[PDB]
Amino acid sequence: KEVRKVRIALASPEKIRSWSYGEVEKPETINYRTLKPERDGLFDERI
Amino acid sequence: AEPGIDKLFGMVDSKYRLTVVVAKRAQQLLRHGFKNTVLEPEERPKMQTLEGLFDDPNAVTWAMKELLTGRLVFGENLVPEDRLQKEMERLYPV
Amino acid sequence: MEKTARLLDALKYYGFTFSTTSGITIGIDDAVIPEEKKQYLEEADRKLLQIEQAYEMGFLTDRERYDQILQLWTETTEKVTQAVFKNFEENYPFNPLYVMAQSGARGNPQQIRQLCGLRGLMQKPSGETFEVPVRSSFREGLTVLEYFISSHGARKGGADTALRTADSGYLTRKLVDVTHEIVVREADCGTTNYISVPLFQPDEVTRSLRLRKRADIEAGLYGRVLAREVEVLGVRLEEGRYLSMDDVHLLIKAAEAGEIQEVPVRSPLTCQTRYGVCQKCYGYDLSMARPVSIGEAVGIVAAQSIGEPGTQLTMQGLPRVIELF
Amino acid sequence: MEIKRFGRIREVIPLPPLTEIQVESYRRALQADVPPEKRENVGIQAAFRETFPIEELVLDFLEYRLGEPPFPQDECREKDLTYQAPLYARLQLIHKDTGLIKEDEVFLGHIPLMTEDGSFIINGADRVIVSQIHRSPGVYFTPDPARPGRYIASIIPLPKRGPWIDLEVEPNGVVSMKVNKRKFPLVLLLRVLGYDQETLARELGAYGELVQGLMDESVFAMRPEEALIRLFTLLRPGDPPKRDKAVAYVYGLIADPRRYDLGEAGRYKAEEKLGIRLSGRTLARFEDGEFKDEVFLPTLRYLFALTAGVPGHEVDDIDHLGNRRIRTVGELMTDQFRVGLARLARGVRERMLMGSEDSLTPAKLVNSRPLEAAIREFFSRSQLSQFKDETNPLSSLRHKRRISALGPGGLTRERAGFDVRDVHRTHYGRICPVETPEGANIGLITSLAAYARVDELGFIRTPYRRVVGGVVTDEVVYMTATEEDRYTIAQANTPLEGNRIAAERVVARRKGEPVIVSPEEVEFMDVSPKQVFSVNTNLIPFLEHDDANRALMGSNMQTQAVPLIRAQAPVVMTGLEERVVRDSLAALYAEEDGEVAKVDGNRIVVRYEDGRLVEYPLRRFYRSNQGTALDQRPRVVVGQRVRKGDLLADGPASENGFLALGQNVLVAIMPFDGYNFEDAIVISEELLKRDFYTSIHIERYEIEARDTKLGPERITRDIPHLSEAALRDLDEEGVVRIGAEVKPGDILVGRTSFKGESEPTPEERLLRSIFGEKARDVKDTSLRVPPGEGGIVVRTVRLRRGDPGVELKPGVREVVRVYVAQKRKLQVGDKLANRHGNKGVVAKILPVEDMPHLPDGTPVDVILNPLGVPSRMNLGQILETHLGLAGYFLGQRYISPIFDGAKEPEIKELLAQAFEVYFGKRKGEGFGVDKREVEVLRRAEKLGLVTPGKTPEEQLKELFLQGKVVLYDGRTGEPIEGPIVVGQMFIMKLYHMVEDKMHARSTGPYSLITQQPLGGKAQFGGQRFGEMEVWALEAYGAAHTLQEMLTLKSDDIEGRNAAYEAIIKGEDVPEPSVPESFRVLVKELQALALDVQTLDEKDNPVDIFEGLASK
Amino acid sequence: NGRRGAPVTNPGSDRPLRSLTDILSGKQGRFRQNLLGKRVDYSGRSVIVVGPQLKLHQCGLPKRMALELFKPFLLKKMEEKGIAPNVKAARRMLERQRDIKDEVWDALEEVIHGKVVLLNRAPTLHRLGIQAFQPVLVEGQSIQLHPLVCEAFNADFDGDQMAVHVPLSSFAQAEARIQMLSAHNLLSPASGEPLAKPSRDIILGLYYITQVRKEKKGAGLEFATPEEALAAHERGEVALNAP
Amino acid sequence: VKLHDKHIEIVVRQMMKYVEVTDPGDSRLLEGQVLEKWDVEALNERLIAEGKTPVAWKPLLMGVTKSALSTKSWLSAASFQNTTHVLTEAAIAGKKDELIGLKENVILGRLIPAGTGSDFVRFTQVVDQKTLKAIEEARKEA
Amino acid sequence: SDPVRQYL
DNA sequence: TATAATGGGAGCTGTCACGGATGCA
DNA sequence: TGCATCCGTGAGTGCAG
Ligand SMILES: Nc1ccn([C@@H]2O[C@H](COP(=O)(O)OP(=O)(O)OP(=O)(O)O)C[C@H]2O)c(=O)n1
Ligand SMILES: [Mg+2]
Ligand SMILES: [Mg+2]
Ligand SMILES: [Zn+2]
Repeated sequence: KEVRKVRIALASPEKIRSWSYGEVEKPETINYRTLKPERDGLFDERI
Repeated sequence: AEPGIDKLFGMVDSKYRLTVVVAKRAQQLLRHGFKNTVLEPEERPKMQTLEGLFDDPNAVTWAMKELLTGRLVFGENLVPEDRLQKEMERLYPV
Repeated sequence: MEKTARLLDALKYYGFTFSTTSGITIGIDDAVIPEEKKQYLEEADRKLLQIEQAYEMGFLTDRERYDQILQLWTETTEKVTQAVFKNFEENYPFNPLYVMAQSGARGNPQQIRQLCGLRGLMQKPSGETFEVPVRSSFREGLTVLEYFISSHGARKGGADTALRTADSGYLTRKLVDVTHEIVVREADCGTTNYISVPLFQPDEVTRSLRLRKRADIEAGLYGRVLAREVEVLGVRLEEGRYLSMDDVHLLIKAAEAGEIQEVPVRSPLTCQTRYGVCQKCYGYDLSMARPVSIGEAVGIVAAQSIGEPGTQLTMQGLPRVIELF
Repeated sequence: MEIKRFGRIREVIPLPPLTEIQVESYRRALQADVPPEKRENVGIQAAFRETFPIEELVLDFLEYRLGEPPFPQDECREKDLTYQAPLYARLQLIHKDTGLIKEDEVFLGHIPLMTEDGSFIINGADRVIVSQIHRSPGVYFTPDPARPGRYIASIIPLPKRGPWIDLEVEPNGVVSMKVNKRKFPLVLLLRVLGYDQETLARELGAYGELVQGLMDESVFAMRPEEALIRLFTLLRPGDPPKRDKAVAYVYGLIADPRRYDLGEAGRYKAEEKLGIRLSGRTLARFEDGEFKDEVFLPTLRYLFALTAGVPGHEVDDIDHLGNRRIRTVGELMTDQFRVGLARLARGVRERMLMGSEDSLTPAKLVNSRPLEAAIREFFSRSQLSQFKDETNPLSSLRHKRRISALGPGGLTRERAGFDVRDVHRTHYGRICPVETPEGANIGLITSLAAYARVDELGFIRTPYRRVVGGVVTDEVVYMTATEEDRYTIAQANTPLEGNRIAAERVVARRKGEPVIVSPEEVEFMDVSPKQVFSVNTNLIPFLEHDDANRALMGSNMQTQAVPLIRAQAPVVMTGLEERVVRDSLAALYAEEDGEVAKVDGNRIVVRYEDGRLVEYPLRRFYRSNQGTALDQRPRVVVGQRVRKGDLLADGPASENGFLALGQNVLVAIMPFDGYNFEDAIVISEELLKRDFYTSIHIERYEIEARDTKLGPERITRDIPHLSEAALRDLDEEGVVRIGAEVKPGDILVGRTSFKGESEPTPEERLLRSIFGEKARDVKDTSLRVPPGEGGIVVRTVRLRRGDPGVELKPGVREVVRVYVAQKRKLQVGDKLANRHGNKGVVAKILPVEDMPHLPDGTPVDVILNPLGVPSRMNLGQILETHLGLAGYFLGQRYISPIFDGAKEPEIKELLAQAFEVYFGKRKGEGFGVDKREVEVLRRAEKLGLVTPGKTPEEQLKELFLQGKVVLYDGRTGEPIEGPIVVGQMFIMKLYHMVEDKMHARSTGPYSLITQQPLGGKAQFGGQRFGEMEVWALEAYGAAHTLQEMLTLKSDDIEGRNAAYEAIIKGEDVPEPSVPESFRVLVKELQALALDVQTLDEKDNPVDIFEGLASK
Repeated sequence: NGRRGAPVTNPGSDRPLRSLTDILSGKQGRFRQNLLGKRVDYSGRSVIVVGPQLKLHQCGLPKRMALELFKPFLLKKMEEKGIAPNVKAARRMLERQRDIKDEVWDALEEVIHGKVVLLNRAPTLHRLGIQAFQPVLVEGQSIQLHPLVCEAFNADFDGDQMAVHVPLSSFAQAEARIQMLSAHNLLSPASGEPLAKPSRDIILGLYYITQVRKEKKGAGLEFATPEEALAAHERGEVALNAP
Repeated sequence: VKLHDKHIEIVVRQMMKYVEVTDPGDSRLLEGQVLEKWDVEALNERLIAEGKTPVAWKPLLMGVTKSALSTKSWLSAASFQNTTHVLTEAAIAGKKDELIGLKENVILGRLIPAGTGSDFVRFTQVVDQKTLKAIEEARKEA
Repeated sequence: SDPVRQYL
């Protein structure tokens, strides 16, 4: 179908969670040796 | 200026409806190999290569000259879109 | 258009070859200091201490003196600017400055005056003018002091063009954001409402009606659409007619005669098309001197049309526009 | 050839050393040549005595020293190091209780040194520290813009060395006080200092108006230490006001000469202003238990007596140059130094009161790094540390003499009003009124007048000769703008007999206003006209015929003049062209008398009368910041007997020692068939023939070979899938051979890098399975040449590690730099300009047969259209030609001083002496007048140029005197229907060449988050199609063309990839999907808890992520 | 960040961190810097330079700019003749400058036939900081602008530069030729007056040839008969154009 | 500076686009509430239709800045200026932008509603008579 | 106002 | 992992004009 | 209720950088 409007409105907490794929538990970025993403962190790929 | 533009603006009710008719017709020809053209081999737009004269590739140059001939019809709600897009792929294949 | 284009390359071509063989040049000897100059310079000093004495004898104030020291020197500047052009057109009518300014190829009287006559009264940083004018010409050469005095003005204008630009630019962006959705969405919105352009301006000099300047009437009328019939000097201008540049010049003449005082015109101040305007209430696509094609983004055109001049608007100046918009 | 000088002004003193502001200032802050004993508490030293001694255990400061540099200027230049000195500081720790004494000299790091020409090398890149102009420390009074009859008083210290305090007298009669934007009644403060209600009237006692109003004994009902806590309440809403902490706060704000410094200047200014001496650079004192005010009552005195009517209480012009002042480089860097020392002391006392209070030293109680990084910072990212402008030697000298009102401690762009930018009456002779930039920075960046110098307090001042009686002394004296206003100062060119003022009217200023006055009334006289203008401005002949607004472009464009291989000094000069080469420290001279031993493209050795054999070597073909070959050439031969101060080698843009920013050309002034249009320029192919307007340029091309997690990077000659053709110019290691021709596409350095987790995919493993060549594991990452560049490999530097001398940033094995030269002939697009503001782009190069030419067969070099002159009002260029005509036939150059140069008769006389050469030569060689010269003369007569009834020679004479000559179109032989202005003009090639600026992109790199193409030539940019362009397309109604710019050409990754397949395949371009950048917008609003939803017409969502975000 | 109280800086500098609203808003925000206008492909810049030989609807495009800007199209045509076997090898020819053979350029000339490009100059104040042109190739770097259009762009040749934009679709090409081509846009949309019109040299050239001498010698004598008037002029006592 | 009045008018017309309520009659509006002059004239028809009382309103003159920030399309208004104030208030009201104007479609990147993109012209067809007659003949009989 | 003097 | 230690530290300055929301005689 | 007064938001384009 064909886009014809653009709605903007508030995100219920449930909805925010509706978007999510992962709770970012750790404030870790990527492993200081593997240079790959640490799990449960901001770049974890399982999320 | 574009050869014979003042008369082009005379056919349409608004300059932008010429542009759309041109650009549409221009592409009917690009995909079809021009075979649907309503020109005769002497009216053919010709470019001059180093070897020698050849048919103009620019499908818009064509479309505009074509428009002047009167051999085209313009307007809204004249055909089903899909009955055209094959009756023409039938009459002039890709 | 097709022909005017060919017409134009034509004027392009010949005007260019002629320009070169014509022999036009600039040598220092073409800045003709008219000799009427020193008459006017001498005539000034005597009248200058003609006022330095109605104060030297405490006859009236400094605020009085200055006020009148500088009216002297401005109408002096006028005089010698004239003698520059009288002396040109009467004696050396093919002089390159004269030719160049006269055709509109470059230059204008006030610059040319500063090549040939005097530079004039200069500005002080505040905004007040020096009562000493720089009497040197650019041909003659300035005193270091004259050069310095003359520096404040140019810098204070350098800063002007740099700040101002920011406002013109900002002003344009507002204009676009407020008009952008305005397109020519239909042929006629059938509105029976219109506006009446006056051809007469109610004075306070005579505080009678005087005709309005031609260019101003051209700008209220050219390309409009009459919302009612008009019958003047035996001509019948019909409802629905797009006033041509000649239809306009006619009605000015009908108004000079007394047959018309205000022309009823289909304005966009009164279009009832939603989100845009219609054809009739708009008028010509001025770019094409003919009625406007449905689909023209007039609002954007409007904005670009009002913003592009202000750069380029020297005071009020552009401010007053902004205070109004 | 002969050099005729004009001008009657005997200039007493010379121009001073034009880098002095940069050299004198720094050395005066280091003192690296003063025996520590004999040093003086200013600059580097003063910062030491400020931060020390560190207080409870107490660490004290003995002396500092400086060592010579680890490496010499060039060495640092090459190796991307800094030209710096080691800083040692001898310290003695002593124990607050036992008498402990330890004493070490601890290394603080390296301070960067200043070269001779007054610049710096920072990570091997010359830079300049632009002086900064700012308001000066002191106390000022300024009318209140609200209430017409009341006046704010302001107290201002050096920046970030105290708070600003205002003393507005409110509409409630009793006086106020602002600090950190907190207002409160003043009396509370005066109390704290020990003040008594009577000693107020005892001192004010005049203005029952408010002297009696200021008093309010709701406050007087306290002792000094009482209100002291009264106030701490008013500035710290929440801190418990203990009498050990309230004394600590105000002291640390108003009397602690450790974070409150009025200037040294600020002392003297408010000293003589308020008429009171001053113990220190400090508002209040702490002496014998309590506070003893210094400034607040004196200030209080002025303000009040102003608001009634008192004499000698003037408001202050804060833009006056007695109240603005200059932070030269030395001062600016010491400030940063007082900030490292400050941090270093925060860290010593920290380790004083933790770690072991008796087994400690100076050595381990000091961590230098906080100092190191504060210096490094000021020099590597300040807004006053600028990449040096060494386009030509003038651009470098003008830089060192620039003045920014911007920067840390000054104005933000938005802060800048008009008054800061205006020329001030006091700029006269201090800051040039011409040399400023057009645009946003207009009036903030300016230049140092040519005769001007900044005094020890940091004020600009300018010289004036003292005239006594009516006779003019040779005693010159430099005045701040303030003492200037005291005198009646007559103009530089007031006429004299010997040294007496001949004229009966003299042209003078009092307080900058112009006044006509008798020689008895005159106290000083300008030194020279050159004293009002920038250095560049002073290079402009006939400046007084040029409108200001294009003298300014004439000034600036100079600094843009590209060094030319056949460069020559202007046939019309101003008399500075020689000094400028001198102080530009680019030309090379003789240290004492002697004789030339050897001479050579590479070195010059000279035997001196002192038996010394000094050998000066020649900086030959050095690359400058801007790429413009900085080349030194020798100007003496073996045996040449040389007096002292004579020349030995010409710098760049120097021709026997005169500043040669361009070339003198034969210029014809006429329309030329379009190719003159709107400032375009037409040139003769003969200019490229004899290699005029040709310049050498070099671009550095660096590359690094680094250790990776996937392997190392190898600099090799072994690059897979590449043909021996594509390698024929590389040595065995992979470096191009010095002396080669490299053009776009060419490898300069082969490099190999290992392939990632995309080690061949099926599609690719299989394709090679066919070709019997199995997957190679390295990659061609070589350094090629970018589009539109290329030249002749001139040099290569190879820095490895594992070699001696060298060690690079972590993880890099080896780095290779290869410098590439290009000879640049002038070409269609390059930009030309003359010192009068005339500028244009070479638009056409005719062959010599089309050039206009004069009857004796000679063809003009340049055709400048006359439409450029009238509106620009820069007539000086016109004179420059006329006297250039003369000089072209008398074989002369001229020196026409600015404002005191060659006038019109004096040059018309020269123009006749040249006529005889041009024509008399003829009438004797067997040729008379010509038939086309008569047709022209027929015309000239109607014009009125010539006197009717006069011999052809008589009449050609008359035109020649007018700068005008007969001219034949070489396309026809027919004359120009008129007589033209032909002459000799000095015209430079500017840095703005088409080669640096032609760029285009089909497709290229993109941006991480936006997926839109990068910008700039060096990234292989795309062109920004901004809001105003979009509008343009919008107004036209080009919907599809706009949509294209918004999707297929920028970031509609689907239809973009989709198009570049359709073109290469010959099919029309696909209709586009949604710009990937709108998506970024959605997700960025989600990340703000905002739910943006694309909806079809029946109001149900549309997944513009094609399910990639659904679950 | 910054909205309330102190702004969060990283250690060792005073630089506010860039909060989500900072990203969204301001002149460098997401809307104004990436949505209401992006950078673009198939576009270039160079110095402009007057070409008086140009016809109203044309401009001077350096052939090297041309090659890149049309690189897709050239790659194909390069095959549809045979200057290379396929498109991928065709591309590798033009990647090092030596490899470009002369019939590449004849191949490009073929390519751009009939189609127009867009020229933009510095401040697009109105609809005409952009106009469309048939490009004729040229050696040398500089762009060639037509003298008549310099006014609308406010272009002179003190060193101005202009931007070039290749339309792609048959619809964008049809838009530029019909609506945005110079020769069709001769009147201003603001006043309706002409905007392409003679200026500096062009009117100087025509004024000269169309002025008329007014000479002062005869000074208005009274002669009854032509017969003698000529004679007097042949005498040299009355200049040819004296009234 | 010759400059056709019609341009200034178009702008000025937008400056007058809004109105202030002075008695809601029989509507959900509220004295002082501002809204587009179109939208009150709109439903004052819906009220003369169901015969109820009409909204008393009042002309409003806004300047250009306020008049753009007050536009319906929150995408136009947000991208103008005052982005957070714009964005918060629209989200709260769950504003749905109809994509009527130009900036709206510029940010989405769709064909703008002007020129070649105007619904008045974008749907036009072009067929050569030797294909229009070709297809009209088979389609005459079933 | 100042989240440290607060906790202090 | 155990002497005893008990409330921070750096402000930053020379723009402006308008519109809205809040405090106050 | 009318009017100080503070807080927040703006302040041209592209290119080199
Ligand atoms: N900050 C700036 C500086 C310049 N420009 C562009 O460059 C033009 C400036 O050139 P000028 O010489 O100052 O203007 P001209 O109209 O060309 O002057 P003249 O009549 O003497 O030719 C204006 C403008 O198009 C600009 O847009 N913005
Ligand atoms: Mg220009
Ligand atoms: Mg210009
Ligand atoms: Zn209407």
